[PDB]
Amino acid sequence: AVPFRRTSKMKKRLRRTHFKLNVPGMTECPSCGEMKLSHRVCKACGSYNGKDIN
Amino acid sequence: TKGILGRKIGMTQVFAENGDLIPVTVIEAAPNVVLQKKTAENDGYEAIQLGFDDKREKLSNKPEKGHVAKAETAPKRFVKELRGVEMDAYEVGQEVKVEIFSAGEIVDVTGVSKGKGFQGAIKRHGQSRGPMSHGSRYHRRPGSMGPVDPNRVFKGKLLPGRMGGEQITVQNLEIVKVDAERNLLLIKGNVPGAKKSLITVKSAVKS
Amino acid sequence: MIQQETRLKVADNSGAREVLTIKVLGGSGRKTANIGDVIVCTVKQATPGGVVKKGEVVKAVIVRTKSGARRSDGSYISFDENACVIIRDDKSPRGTRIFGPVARELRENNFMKIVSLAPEVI
Amino acid sequence: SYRKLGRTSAQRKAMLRDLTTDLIINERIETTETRAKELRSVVEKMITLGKRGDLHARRQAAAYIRNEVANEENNQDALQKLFSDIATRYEERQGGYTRIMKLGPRRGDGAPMAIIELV
Amino acid sequence: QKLIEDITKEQLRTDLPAFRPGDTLRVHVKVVEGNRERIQIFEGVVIKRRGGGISETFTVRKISYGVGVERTFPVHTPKIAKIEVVRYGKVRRAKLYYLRELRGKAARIKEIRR
RNA sequence: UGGCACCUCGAUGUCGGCUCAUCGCAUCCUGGGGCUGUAGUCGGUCCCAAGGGUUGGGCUGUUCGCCCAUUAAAGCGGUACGCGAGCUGGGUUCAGAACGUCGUGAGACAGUUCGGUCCCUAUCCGUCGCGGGCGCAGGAAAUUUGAGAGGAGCUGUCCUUAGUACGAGAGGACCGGGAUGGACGCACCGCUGGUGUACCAGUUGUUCUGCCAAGGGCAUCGCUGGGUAGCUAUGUGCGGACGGGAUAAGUGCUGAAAGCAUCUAAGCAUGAAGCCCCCCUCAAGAUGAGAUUUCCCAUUCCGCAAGGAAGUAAGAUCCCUGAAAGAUGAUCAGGUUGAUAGGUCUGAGGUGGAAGUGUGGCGACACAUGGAGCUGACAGAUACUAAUCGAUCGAGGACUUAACC
Repeated sequence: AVPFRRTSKMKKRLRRTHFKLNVPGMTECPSCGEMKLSHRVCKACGSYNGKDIN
Repeated sequence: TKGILGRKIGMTQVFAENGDLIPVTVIEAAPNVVLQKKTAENDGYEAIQLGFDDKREKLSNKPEKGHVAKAETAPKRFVKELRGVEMDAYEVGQEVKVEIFSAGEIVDVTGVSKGKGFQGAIKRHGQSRGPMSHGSRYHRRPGSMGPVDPNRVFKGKLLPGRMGGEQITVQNLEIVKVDAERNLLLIKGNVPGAKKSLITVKSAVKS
Repeated sequence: MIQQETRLKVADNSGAREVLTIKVLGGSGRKTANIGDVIVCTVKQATPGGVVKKGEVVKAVIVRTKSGARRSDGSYISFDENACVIIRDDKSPRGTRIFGPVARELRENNFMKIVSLAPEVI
Repeated sequence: SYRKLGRTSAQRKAMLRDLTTDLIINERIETTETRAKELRSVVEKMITLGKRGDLHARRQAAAYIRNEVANEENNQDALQKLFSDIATRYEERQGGYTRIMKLGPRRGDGAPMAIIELV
Repeated sequence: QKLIEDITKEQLRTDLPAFRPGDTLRVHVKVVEGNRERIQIFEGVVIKRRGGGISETFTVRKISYGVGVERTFPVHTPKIAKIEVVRYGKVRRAKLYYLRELRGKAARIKEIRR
C-alpha cells in the first residue's frame, strides 16, 4: 500500500499523455456572428432563430 | 440444411388438442432474399448470403446499393451467411419464405443475450457468501488468490467484470404452428435476446 | 418444501401425533421434498395408547404441503397443513384410517392401499 | 424512468411544486437543464386539467398548486389565473405549450443553464 | 402487443358468466380417471382475479373435513364444462387474503342479491 | 520420527475452521482385462487406466476420537496449518486480575474464571474487463476462412428381453431395447411467487388552506391492505446424444531363425469413461498482418530530382434527441422526404365504487354515479414542442524488380 520505489520522469511524462482537454464545438451566428456554441443562444449577438435572448 | 431470420415479438401460451398449456415465442420472419453465392473454386467454400428487412434510401450508402443491384431489390438491413446447404435450388434474387419449415420440426436458435453491465463475483460466477455475524468481516468478495510458491497468480482466476451481451445457442426446440399469411413461427420455450432482436432459425444438426 | 428439522404431523391412527424429519431419501444431496415422497423421521409427541411410541425412527409418505403441486393442464392445488402417513417397506400403511383430503399426485406411484382408505382424494 | 435530482423523495416533490407554481406567475424562468427537462411534463399536465374547467378538476389542481398571489390590485390567486387566462390563451393548441432554450454554463460550478417559457 | 391479440383471438372463450372477487360459484371440471371420463364438481369462494388476456387465472378456496383446500384454474381452459354463480357478495376489496387465518363465523360474506 | 545445523531478517506467527483452488497416482466410485479354492447370484486377488465425481448432523475438546442417518463412492498425499496488506488469534503468544501443591521466605510449577482493544488511501509485476494510437505499402462500406486458444466430459432405479441361460432346489443371468430421477450448467418472465419510496385505497395525533364540506405538511415511505414496467428464484425451457481415426493392458492370424513349436523377428488384425476429431464460444497485432463483393477517380500549384503544399470525390466525425446498451469512453436507434423523445387523443393493466347532488336517515351512517372521476416507467395514431444554420477530416495508387502479359 506504499510505493516501493520512486517514479522516474519518463514514466510520469508517458502517463500524462491523455490528460488534456479538447476544443469546444462552436459556430458563428447568421446575424452579427460572434462564434457561439452550437445549439445554444449566445449572450451578445448570436441571436438564436430571432432575437439575441441574452 | 435450411433457415431464415427475423425479429422476436414476445411470449404467450397455447392450449394443445390435449388441453395442455405450453409457453410460446413469436418470430416475425417475412420473406428473405438471396444476395450472393460462394463456390469452392472462387471462394474456397460453399455458402449463400441472406437479406432481410429493407430500409429506406436515406439510410444506405453507395456500395450497399451497388451490392444489391444484381438481386434487383431494395437495400436490406441484415445480412448473414449460412453454410452446409444444397448449392442448387438457389439463385441470386430468389425468395425464401416460412413454408420451408413444417409443423413438427426441430430447430436451433441463436441470438445475443441482454446486457447486465459491471457485475460482481457472486452474481457473475455464482459463488458463496461469508457469514454475516459472529464477528465476521467477510461477506460478498472474491476468495483467496492461490498458493504462495508460484510467486504469481494463475491464468484462469475469476473476477468481476462486464457480464452478458454475447452469442448463445439453444438447441432442440420444437415448432408449434406455422402462420404463412402473416409470416409467423411459434417455437416452444425461451430464446436469448431482448425484444426486437435478430434471431437465426436453423434446422437441427443432432446435438 | 420439506427439509431436515421440519415439524410435520401424522394424519392417521397409528399412535403418533407429531413427527420431525431426519433425512430425505433418494439422491446424493437432495435438499427438499415436495409431495408424494418418503422420509425417515422420529416421533416427538405420541398418544399413550397405540402401536408406535416416542423416540422411534420410522418411514412416512408426504400427503399435504402448503406449497402447491403444479399440473400438466396448468391447474394448481394447495393446502394449509403439512401431513404424512406411516408406511413400512411395501407401501401398505400401518394404520387403518386416514383423516383429511389426499392429493392425487400420489396416484402415479404405487400408492393404492393409501388412496382407497381416504375421502376427498383431490 | 425519471430522475432523482439528488434529493430525497419528499424534497423532490416540494421543489417540483415550487417550480410549477413560479412558472405560472412569471411566464418564464431560468434553471438548470435537467430541472427544466423534468419540469415540462408536470407543467403540461397541469395546464390540461385547467383547460377542462370543472369542480373536480379545480379541486385536483388545488391539491398541488401552491397558494401565492399572482396579480396585485386584482386579489388573483395563482389558481384563478391558471383557470382564467391560460385556458383561453391556448384554447386551440393540442399539446406542447413549452419550449426550452439553452445557454452557457455557470461560473460557480460549471452547470449548464436553460430558459423555459410558455408558448 | 397487438399481434399477440390477433394470434390468440380465436382460442378465447365466449361462454363464461361475469363474476367478481367476492363471489361463491361452482365449477364443472372433467376428470379422465383411467379410461372413463367423469365430471367432478368444485364449490367454493373466489379469492383472486389477476389476468389480462389469454392468461387470466382465478383461485377458489373451500373447506372440507377441517382442512382448507385451494384450487387455481385458467379461465379459458377447455377442460371446463360450465360455470355457475350461486350467490353474490358485498365486499370492499379485490384480493381477499384475510380469509386464510380467519375461521368460524368470523367468515361468511354479506349477500347482495337484489 | 530423530541425528546434524546452511539465507535469521526491525524473527524459522504452529494447528483447526471460512472463501477460492490447483498438481501427483502409490485407484474410493465409474470404463477394459488375467487367474481362481469362479454351477449361476455374490466374491477374492492381480494388471491398464487421473476424464468426471467423491455428505448432512450429536458429543468437549480449536486438535485427536466416539457415535446417528444416507450414498455409486464417502481415496491417499504435495503446494512455507497451500491461502491473516482475504475473515476467525479461534487455540500458539505472553503477561497484567484472581482462585492448591511445593518455597524459612520472597516465590515456583496449579487446574480453573476475565482480557487483548490490532493497523494499512495499491507504485511495479501478476490476474479480470473496457478504450485511444499506428501498422498491414490508393482511399472506403460490408461479408468471412481458420493456424491457435477456451468450455463441456457425472451417475441411480423401474419395465421388457426372461423367471430365460444356469442351478437337486432356493436362487437367478451376459449382450440389447424403453421410461423416469439426483447433482451441475446456460437462457428467460408466458405461468406460480419476491421486491416495486412520483400507482390506488382505509386510518391516529397535531397544525395550515378565514368558516362548513373538500384538501396540503410532519410523525421509519407515520401505520395498514393491494400492486404496472424493470430486476429476480424457490418458477419455466434446454444440455452433457450419435459416431469416426490411431492406441494401453489383453485376445489373435498365418510364419521362420531352430525339419517341430512359437503373438513377432517379415507382414496382417481386433481392443478402454485415456488420446485426435465430432458439439458450443473467441479468434489475421497469425508483423507469416489472409479471401470475396461493391463504390470513387487519377485534380491544382512549387521543386530539373526525390519530393513538398491546397482544395476535394466515395465516406466519416464534431454537435443535438434517446435506449434493446452503459462507471466513463464504447455499442445501437434518429436528425424536418422525420415517429427519435415529451405532450394530446384512443387503448392494455392496477386499485376499486370519486366528488358534487339528491333520498332515507335523531344521529353514528346507507342507497341512487362508474364496474370510473384516479392512474410512473407498457401499445396505436398525431409534427403540437425539441432534433436549425454550420464546421473538421478524408486518394491521385509509395518504390522498383523480374516472369507473365
